[PDB]
Amino acid sequence: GLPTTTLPGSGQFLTTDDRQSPSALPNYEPTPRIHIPGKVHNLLEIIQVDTLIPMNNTHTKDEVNSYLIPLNANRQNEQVFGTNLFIGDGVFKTTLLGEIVQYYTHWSGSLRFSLMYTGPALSSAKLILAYTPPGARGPQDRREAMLGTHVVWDIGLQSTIVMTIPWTSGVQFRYTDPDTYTSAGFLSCWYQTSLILPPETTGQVYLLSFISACPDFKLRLMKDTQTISQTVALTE
Amino acid sequence: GLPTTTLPGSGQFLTTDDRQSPSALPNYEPTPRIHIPGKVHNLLEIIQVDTLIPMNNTH
Amino acid sequence: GLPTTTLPGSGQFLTTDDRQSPSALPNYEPTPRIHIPGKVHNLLEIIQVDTLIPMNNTH
Amino acid sequence: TVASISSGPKHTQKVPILTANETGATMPVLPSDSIETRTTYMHFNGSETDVECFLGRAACVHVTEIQNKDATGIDNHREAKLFNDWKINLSSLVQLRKKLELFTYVRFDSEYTILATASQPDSANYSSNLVVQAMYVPPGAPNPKEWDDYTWQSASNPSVFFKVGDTSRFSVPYVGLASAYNCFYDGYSHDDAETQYGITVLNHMGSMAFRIVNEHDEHKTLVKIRVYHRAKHVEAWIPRAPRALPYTSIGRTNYPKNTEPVIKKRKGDIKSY
Amino acid sequence: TVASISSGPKHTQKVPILTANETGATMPVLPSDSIETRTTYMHFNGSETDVECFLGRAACVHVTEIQNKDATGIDNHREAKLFNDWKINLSSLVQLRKKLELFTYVRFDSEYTILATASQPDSANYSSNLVVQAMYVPPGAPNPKEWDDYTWQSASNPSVFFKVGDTSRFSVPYVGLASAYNCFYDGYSHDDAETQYGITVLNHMGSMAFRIVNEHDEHKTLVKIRVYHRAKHVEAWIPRAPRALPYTSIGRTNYPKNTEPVIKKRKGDIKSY
Amino acid sequence: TVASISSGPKHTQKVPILTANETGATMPVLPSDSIETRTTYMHFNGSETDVECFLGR
Amino acid sequence: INYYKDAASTSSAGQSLSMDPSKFTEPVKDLMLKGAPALN
Amino acid sequence: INYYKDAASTSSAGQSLSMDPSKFTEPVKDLMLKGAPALN
Amino acid sequence: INYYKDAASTSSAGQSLSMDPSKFTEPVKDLMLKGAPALN
Amino acid sequence: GYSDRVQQITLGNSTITTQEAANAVVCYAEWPEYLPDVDASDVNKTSKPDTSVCRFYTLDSKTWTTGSKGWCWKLPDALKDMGVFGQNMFFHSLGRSGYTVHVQCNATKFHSGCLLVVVIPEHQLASHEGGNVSVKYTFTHPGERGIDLSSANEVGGPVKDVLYNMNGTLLGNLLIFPHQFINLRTNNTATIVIPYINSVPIDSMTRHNNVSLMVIPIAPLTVPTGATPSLPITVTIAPMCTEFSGIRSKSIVPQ
Ligand SMILES: Cc1cc(CCCCCOc2ccc(C3=NCCO3)cc2Cl)on1
Ligand SMILES: Cc1cc(CCCCCOc2ccc(C3=NCCO3)cc2Cl)on1
Repeated sequence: GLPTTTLPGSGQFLTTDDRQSPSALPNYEPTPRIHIPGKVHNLLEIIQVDTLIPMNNTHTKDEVNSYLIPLNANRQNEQVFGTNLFIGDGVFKTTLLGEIVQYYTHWSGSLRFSLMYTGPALSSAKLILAYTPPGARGPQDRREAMLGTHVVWDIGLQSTIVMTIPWTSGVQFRYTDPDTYTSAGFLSCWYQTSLILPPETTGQVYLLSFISACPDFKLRLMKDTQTISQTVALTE
Repeated sequence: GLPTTTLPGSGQFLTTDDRQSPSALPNYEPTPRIHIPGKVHNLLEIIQVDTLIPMNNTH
Repeated sequence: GLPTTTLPGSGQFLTTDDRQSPSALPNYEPTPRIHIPGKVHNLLEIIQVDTLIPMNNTH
Repeated sequence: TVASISSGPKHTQKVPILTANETGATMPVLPSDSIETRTTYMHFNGSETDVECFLGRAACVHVTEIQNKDATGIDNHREAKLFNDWKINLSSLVQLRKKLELFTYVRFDSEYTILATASQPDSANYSSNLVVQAMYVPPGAPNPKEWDDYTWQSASNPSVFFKVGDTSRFSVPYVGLASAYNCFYDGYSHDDAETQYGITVLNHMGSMAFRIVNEHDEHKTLVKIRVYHRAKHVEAWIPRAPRALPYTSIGRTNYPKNTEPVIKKRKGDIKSY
Repeated sequence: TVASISSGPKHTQKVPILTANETGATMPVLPSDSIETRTTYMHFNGSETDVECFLGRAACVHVTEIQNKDATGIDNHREAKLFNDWKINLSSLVQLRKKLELFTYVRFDSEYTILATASQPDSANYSSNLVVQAMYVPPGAPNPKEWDDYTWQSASNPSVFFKVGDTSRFSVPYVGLASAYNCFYDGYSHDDAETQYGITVLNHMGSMAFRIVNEHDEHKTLVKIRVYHRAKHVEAWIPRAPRALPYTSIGRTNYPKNTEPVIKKRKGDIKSY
Repeated sequence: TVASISSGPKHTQKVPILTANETGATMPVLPSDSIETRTTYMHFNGSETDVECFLGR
Repeated sequence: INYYKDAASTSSAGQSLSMDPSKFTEPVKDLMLKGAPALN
Repeated sequence: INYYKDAASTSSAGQSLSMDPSKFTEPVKDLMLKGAPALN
Repeated sequence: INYYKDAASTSSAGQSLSMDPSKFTEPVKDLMLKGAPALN
Repeated sequence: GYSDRVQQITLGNSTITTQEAANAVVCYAEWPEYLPDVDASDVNKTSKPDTSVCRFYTLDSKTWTTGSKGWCWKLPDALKDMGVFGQNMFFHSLGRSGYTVHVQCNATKFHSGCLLVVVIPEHQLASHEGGNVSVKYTFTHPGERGIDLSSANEVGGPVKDVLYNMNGTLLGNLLIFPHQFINLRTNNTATIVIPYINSVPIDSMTRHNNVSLMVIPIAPLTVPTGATPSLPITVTIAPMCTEFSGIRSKSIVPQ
């Protein structure tokens, strides 16, 4: 008989501990694995695939239309859309990125925001996208917007433009649930010159917008998502 | 005295676990084995012998 | 199963003991350290800096 | 590892930021393709986002309850909660469910922890000490009828006996019939016109069934069982869109009617911040 | 190591005891610069004044309380102490606080011990055996509303279940967002005119939230939770003046008005012994 | 270990499927003696049918 | 590691991995080859 | 040290440290180079 | 022997045995020698 | 002078040419291949009709109009009646296959509109009834007709709400599945190569569909002034590396 002493914590059950256990089914042989395409190893692998952002959130019931950012022909100087960058809330929240970020407490890294244009091929347009780093207000006019991170996008044969929100930060991690100290800025978009439709054409054209994370990205300290809850256990 | 911590499951009895136990009969000597024809090792050995099927179940 | 005996003191919590514990946050990666001037290692380092004595205590 | 390299002004014919998303790719664009950057290192590995880590902590998968009371004159033990069960499943309760259904096929060993606590809602002199016996009745085995049937002998079926207030823990290898468990299944068990659809048809694995071993004392004792499940040795294939609407049933994808808009409406314009 | 060397009479032009304190230095003067000494050795290392040792013992950081009782008809579990919480912090109670605030920035892993004891202030037949469940709701997670919400499933959030009367112990890595925790912060969360100042703005880390897993017995049971915290792997920068006045609030430096003189007045003259 | 070997059409004078059960033997006939098979491996050892396992709980 | 002195006290045995059904499936005195006629 | 005989009884697995998003982010048949035109 | 995988779970650290008060006691720009005049 | 843009796919006795492609997607970066022995279980030799089943079948055409919500086809169902592919299907116990899907929609440089073409492995549909109502067989086996998401709820059928993918997930996140867009201004076809994806090496072709192909208008069709307000969309699909096993009597399936 070897002398032992038990410490504080004996008998506790910590849902996060990782130890060995007896197998209830001694000697059982599991089914062989066969090959299946698509294996995922890290959630970091999947948040780099871009998905659509319901940017046009202004509706009243969920609709395919809140994915469409409208553009008006012949407007000059004006603003196309605006949003803050609380990736865990608001427009971002239902996107795959938003949806995964919510399983973690802290995030750090660059984001990739792209816009794909869908107007007739014989039209043309020049837009400016601007990222405003924390510390200033959402820009109120392009002059204000153009003094921060921006890209003049020229609509052409190449249909999409990929803007990166480079990680601009004092503190090396921000909280995914919106927090002030930790806030990330604003994203706005304005006409640089203006949309022009060809003859025989009319109305609004739309941009689709996507979001995905750069390879830069870090997420840490897992927790429970506000995105799902329940009141009684389900049954069959 | 070596410091320990006990985990969840301590004291449980799992009918399928396989561990050592003290022998109640210390030092006892079992009867020698003699040879007996017919030893079975796997149930897989015996399910290969065919047996009759009551196919005509209608009684 | 290895035979053990527990000694007096089992289960006690001594605020001054120093042992290992399971991490509640398995696999979490702490923020990198950056350099900060001023690191203290011993209280003996700081009690050698002189400070003023309110000698005139009479107020 | 560098998180960003140093990059300076650019005036090229080589534009990495113009792409064609119609192709289905997400081109790997970085901050340094469109602003001037400085070197910085990652200092991070992505350890805690590994799927083994993501699915590897215990989650509550089931809460049931049984009572110890005089069975004298009870015509239906099962019905008096003289013992109970759970035709197993893990779609049961929804926190872990949303996590698993981020994948289509999943393969893992399970580690179960079972916590049992007792309640004595009406006048008792004391708290008795009950031993629970949880046995797994794999489909086909002869399921059990009274709280003290021959079934409980469990001569071939793994069973664990632990005390109420304590916890039991053991781990079961991946028992799936195929190479992975289907998180989803767009099929039937056969081509009948009225058979059920989904996966409650594929996830037929019997069910665990608990009881108290103790005979009855003078008062009644409620024992409530909580089963926790931790995946170990995880393998996951084919990521899918996360669950947006609430769940209604174990094993079907169905959402409730007149549900509410899941996308938050802006308080303001598209232009609003 | 010598604590003092041998030194004899001196009649020099080299005076180590005259200095200019206006410079900000504390010149390293020793007994042997001004009296005749003999050799003596230190016999000591300064082991127990290491900051790891100074901050490394468990200190009580929080006492809370929850009760097990029939929740039937309770409109606000949180309010009935059917469960509770503590938006974490460690300025809470003052013994450990004065110790930490001897430094400006501090970095360490935490080891928590949680002791839970039960009380039955009014007539009970017995003492029941309750299991506590403490879960950490990191800000953003969906905080919990009743004592038996889906929240308690805690499928992604670390939770520990232990018995009242026992102790639970586990250790959490340094979870700070920056490189160190700020013991002080002369800033705001943004440049608003009315936002709060100090560090309660920076030390936003959710909070742990306890409950009893047991349903109710016939009597009521008070369970009082004490959280102890031990720093391990300590790193401290920039020493500061010790706290002289009493504390009034978690996270602000504020002292109470009409406080009392903190320097003891002489009973006698400056000349008094 | 192969569970089935590959086997193709047969037109022989050597018929493994005709036997005389009166002898008391169970002749070891396989799928590949009477249909055309493809190779497949066992992936299994028969561990949990060992008598030690069968009587050991 | 055995902690105990007696052999009965050790854990379960380990798989025969013996397996030879012929004592049961082919106990015939003159060997039968599959493919050759059963009765000659 | 494993104390148990079966593989299911061992603790959690250890980090894939595999990580290759291209099956998801770039499943295109003809390779796309960043910087070259998307559609030629 | 660490029984646990993560570094936070290990016991207390071990004595700095670093000790250098000069950042606090003599942060002067031009070095002062004891015995030499303070102000020249 | 090779462009990402022009392409030719020849499979069997049938060829497709597109002069306005946008590359092609190969699901999960894997190309269809036959079933290796190491992965095999059924001992039966399989049948590989090759060129008689691995050719291009063009399903009947759809009409995109300004009110369209989107269409959904299931595989192998959509092909249950195409030539010898279909016969083989009803006649063997098990079968396995990959596909090349080519979705076609041309317009002019004055039109606008953008379709999402996506392949979802194991697309288990939801009942519009809620609760645990099932979706009857016939409803998930529309055949070449596919399911029309702008048709009305029917009884025993699935829900046809587009912002929810017919299963409780948001349209916006379908992009995690192999997919390609058809943006009239860029593109005129979409091509996806689908490797066989299942948790078993071979399965039944009638009780289980292993992918749904979905074409969904996202930016509404906008025709030039006084143009007819609609465009046809055509889907052509070719089984590739098909294998059938366990031949017999010929399945009889509901309805
Ligand atoms: C996905 C998914 C997850 C699951 C559940 C898998 C359950 C496997 C079998 O479960 C058990 C086997 C044995 C015991 C047991 N043996 C002795 C005591 O308990 C308990 C369980 Cl839950 O099914 N599909
Ligand atoms: C200075 C200073 C000290 C602190 C407190 C740091 C607290 C870190 C997070 O705390 C916890 C994390 C997890 C658990 C926990 N997981 C399972 C059970 O408890 C408990 C706590 Cl207090 O903040 N600033």
